[PDB]
Amino acid sequence: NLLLQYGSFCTQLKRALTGIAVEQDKNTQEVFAQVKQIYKTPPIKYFGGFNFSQILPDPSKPSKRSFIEDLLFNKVTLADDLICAQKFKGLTVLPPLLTDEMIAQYTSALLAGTITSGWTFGAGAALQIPFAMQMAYRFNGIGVTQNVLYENQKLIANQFNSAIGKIQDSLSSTASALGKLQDVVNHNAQALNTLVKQLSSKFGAISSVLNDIFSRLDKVEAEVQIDRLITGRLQSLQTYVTQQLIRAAEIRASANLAATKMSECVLGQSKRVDFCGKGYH
Amino acid sequence: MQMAYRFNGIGVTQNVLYENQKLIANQFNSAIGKIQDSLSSTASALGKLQDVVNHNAQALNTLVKQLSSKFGAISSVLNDIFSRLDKVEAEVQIDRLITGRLQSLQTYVTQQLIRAAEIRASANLAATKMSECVLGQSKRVDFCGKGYHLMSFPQSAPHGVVFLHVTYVPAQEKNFTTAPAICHDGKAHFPREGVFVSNGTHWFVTQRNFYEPQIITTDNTFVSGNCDVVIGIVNNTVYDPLQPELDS
Amino acid sequence: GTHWFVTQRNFYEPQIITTDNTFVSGNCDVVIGIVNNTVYDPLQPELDS
Amino acid sequence: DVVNHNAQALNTLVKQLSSKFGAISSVLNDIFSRLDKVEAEVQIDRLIT
Amino acid sequence: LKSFTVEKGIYQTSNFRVQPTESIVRFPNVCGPKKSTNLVKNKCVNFNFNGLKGTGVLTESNKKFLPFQQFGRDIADTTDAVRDPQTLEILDITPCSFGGVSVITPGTNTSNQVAVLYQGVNCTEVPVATGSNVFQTRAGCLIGAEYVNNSYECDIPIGAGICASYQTQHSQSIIAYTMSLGAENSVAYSNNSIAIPTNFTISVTTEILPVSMTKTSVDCTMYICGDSTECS
Ligand SMILES: *[C@@H]1O[C@H](CO)[C@@H](O[C@@H]2O[C@H](CO)[C@@H](O)[C@H](O)[C@H]2NC(C)=O)[C@H](O)[C@H]1NC(C)=O
Ligand SMILES: *[C@@H]1O[C@H](CO)[C@@H](O[C@@H]2O[C@H](CO)[C@@H](O)[C@H](O)[C@H]2NC(C)=O)[C@H](O)[C@H]1NC(C)=O
Ligand SMILES: *[C@@H]1O[C@H](CO)[C@@H](O[C@@H]2O[C@H](CO)[C@@H](O)[C@H](O)[C@H]2NC(C)=O)[C@H](O)[C@H]1NC(C)=O
Ligand SMILES: *[C@@H]1O[C@H](CO)[C@@H](O)[C@H](O)[C@H]1NC(C)=O
Ligand SMILES: *[C@@H]1O[C@H](CO)[C@@H](O)[C@H](O)[C@H]1NC(C)=O
Ligand SMILES: *[C@@H]1O[C@H](CO)[C@@H](O)[C@H](O)[C@H]1NC(C)=O
Ligand SMILES: *[C@@H]1O[C@H](CO)[C@@H](O)[C@H](O)[C@H]1NC(C)=O
Repeated sequence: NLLLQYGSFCTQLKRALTGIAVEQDKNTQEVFAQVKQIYKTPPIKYFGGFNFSQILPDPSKPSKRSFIEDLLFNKVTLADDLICAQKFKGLTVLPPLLTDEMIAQYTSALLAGTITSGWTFGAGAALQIPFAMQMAYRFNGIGVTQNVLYENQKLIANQFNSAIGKIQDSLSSTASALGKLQDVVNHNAQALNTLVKQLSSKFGAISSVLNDIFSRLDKVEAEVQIDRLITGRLQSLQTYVTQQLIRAAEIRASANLAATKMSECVLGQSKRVDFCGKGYH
Repeated sequence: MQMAYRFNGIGVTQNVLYENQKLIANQFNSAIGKIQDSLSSTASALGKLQDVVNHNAQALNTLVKQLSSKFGAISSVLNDIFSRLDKVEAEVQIDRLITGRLQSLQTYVTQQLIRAAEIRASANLAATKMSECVLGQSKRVDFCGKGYHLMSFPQSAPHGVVFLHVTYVPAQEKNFTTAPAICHDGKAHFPREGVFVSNGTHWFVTQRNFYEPQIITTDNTFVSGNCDVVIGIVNNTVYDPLQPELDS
Repeated sequence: GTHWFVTQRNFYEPQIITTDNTFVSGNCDVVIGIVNNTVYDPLQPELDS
Repeated sequence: DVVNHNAQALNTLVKQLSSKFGAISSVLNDIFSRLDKVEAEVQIDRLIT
Repeated sequence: LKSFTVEKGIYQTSNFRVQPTESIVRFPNVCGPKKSTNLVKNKCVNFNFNGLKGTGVLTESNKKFLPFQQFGRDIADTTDAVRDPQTLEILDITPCSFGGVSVITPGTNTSNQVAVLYQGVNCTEVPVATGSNVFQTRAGCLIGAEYVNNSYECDIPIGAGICASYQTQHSQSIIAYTMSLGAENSVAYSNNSIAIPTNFTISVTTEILPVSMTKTSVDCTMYICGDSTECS
């Protein structure tokens, strides 16, 4: 009731947080659901001498994710219990709309389109094509003639398999390579922990517990001290929501960049210099 | 000729427009009529610009309604402070009201700054799309229109801009037998453009986007290796167009 | 060495200077620092008929 | 504009110590000397806030 | 929404809290003027342990404490476990379930049938925290919708892949389903063959982008003080 005298702060805080929360699902949808149909893996696995078997989903898993996906899911340390005390103070965590099984199915569809059809799966219907001319026109997309990879198909195949094995060894051996996602989880965890720990701040009042002020003091001075506590806690909550809005702008920029990376380098072959890694893409 | 330029960037030779020119123009005009009907019917299409108007109206209408907020004071009417109090608590109530209204104004300015950063990002994206699709042809996939880009037309709008992306989608599929190269008498033939297609009895070249068979000659193929170097190579006699000219 | 060649951008694959891989523009006076070559034509000896 | 924004933000942060914020004085030690500690911490509380 | 017309979608409303069932006071076995009660475990009650009041679901915990340690705290220093004065084994304290309440309905332009979402809370306690269409989801309980195995495009999102749609069911009702991600298409890879289309079409799409917003400016004294000279 004394928070009602401050008026419409809480409604706009809830509106800003809901506008962040819907935007998270919009980011996930616009990054991953760029393909109309869920393409599936063909039984013929001779991919021009390549080895796509561990970026393709592992059929022995209960949730059929790929092997490198399982490595990335195992490397990230997660606040599971850290979720208890933040739950008890009015802070909730909403589940994402697209579960990781459907993200795995979407990535499997994008892989099956990219492998069995080149970059035509993003425009219309996916259509079969072999890899000698596929990687040859992609080699023609970087300025060398198509005949070189017809000569060196097996060497390039074993080079790509060795690079895949090196990435597998690095992502099995290093949990700290996933710095930015661990930074996201750590930033959210420290923001929630700082928000819960700022209830203990007295904010210059006689106590940080509302019952200690309310149950003993006279009504005017208790209203003064509760106004001090409400001002401090509302300033803390406004600072938290503002920092979440700035972090949401940063995450929106990162998700727009990731969607552009998907639409340009997974669904095509980029001519931009150093947009999709050093060297010709 | 502008259509011959736009087809030339997406893997289509200049002749293919004129061979379907009436059909291409009729499909284009039918699509313009379809988007006229879509804009006349769907009143929920302009979501983002109406959301911009709603954002500005909601921010102003929630800043204006914060004038009635007490912010813990006796009242938000200052003459109650100036007429029913001594000054030693009146300055405290003035401090409370001014601090609350200044905090609400700071909140509104912060929201306007964050939304101005978002709108500036969207306007930089819109200026980039203007300069890449109105002033040119977008070579970047799924930037202007799903599929191969042909044009985009700018249309004015309240607090925004609307593009009409004209795309290029293949429709009717067929399958053919292929080879990376075709070796004729120890000469591996690499095509300068197109992929070798076989209909079962004869070998042809065909562009990767639509069906266009041509007899494999020495004009559309080049040789830099023998039969052994290309993996998956087949045999066909590469016909020479010089041979009727030799008999002239 | 002494054999001038046309070469791709990313892979050293040298081919002899032919009219199939080169095009003609201007005479040999205005351009800067240019050299000699006996430019072959693969189609030329086949015309004897 | 970046340099002027930095200088203007630092300067505007400087002159708001002169702003009394409803307290009796801008200087804290004057409030400590003039009054005893109980009302003094209220005035300093308004200044710090 | 402060409006007489509510459109189609999912909308946040006032939340719900599971109130305590009883009040539990624990005192050593000389106490104060009030006297202790019996212990209640695995249920949402008020608790009191030698003056440490609150509301929580006391558990059958097996936590090992040092003999001087009467209390415990979480990582954020919230009290999670206590030593009961009647029984010196340690009881973990978890305050009761709650969550935001979301109303899933088609628009009042179309209909007025209501499905209610209880975010993050299990259906084993939601309708008594009236039912008749109950679906349990990891994202939260759902009241007023019937689960259908037929997968479609997402009409109104709920969470954890479940979406709710308004369809005739044989009659109009709200039904929840696992979302369809599209169709399924197998492209038979074989290196002997390519596939090239024969006929191509031209199509026109639409893109909408904001460019600017409303320009505003604020006068200081007119807004904050409203033309009072002594306020200025
Ligand atoms: C492609 O690489 C993967 C990863 O090294 C290979 O999978 C391994 O195969 C060996 C032998 O069957 C097993 O002992 C490992 O447990 C497999 N590892 C994983 C992660 O699956 C796969 O055999 C390779 N495929 C080809 C055709 O060489
Ligand atoms: C070009 O680089 C590739 C990549 O290293 C070379 O391939 C390797 O060559 C060494 C030496 O013969 C072998 O031991 C490796 O096994 C090769 N790699 C693979 C994946 O087989 C290649 O020799 C280099 N030179 C040329 C002319 O291609
Ligand atoms: C490509 O497809 C279009 C339709 O998408 C074909 O146009 C139709 O052709 C038939 C027979 O000539 C007419 O009866 C129809 O009126 C045409 N229009 C439509 C909208 O169906 C076109 O003929 C096809 N072209 C090729 C080369 O197959
Ligand atoms: C393949 O094309 C040739 C054209 O040279 C034609 O004579 C032949 O009948 C075609 N075969 C089939 C099976 O369509
Ligand atoms: C083509 O596919 C068949 C069947 O999988 C396989 O046996 C053969 O080795 C492949 N050929 C090439 C050149 O990849
Ligand atoms: C092509 O011809 C060679 C002999 O010149 C032969 O060995 C080879 O088997 C032929 N290719 C096919 C696919 O039959
Ligand atoms: C709901 O509760 C029951 C028992 O209380 C439990 O078995 C079930 O797993 C819970 N549902 C979920 C989604 O966890």
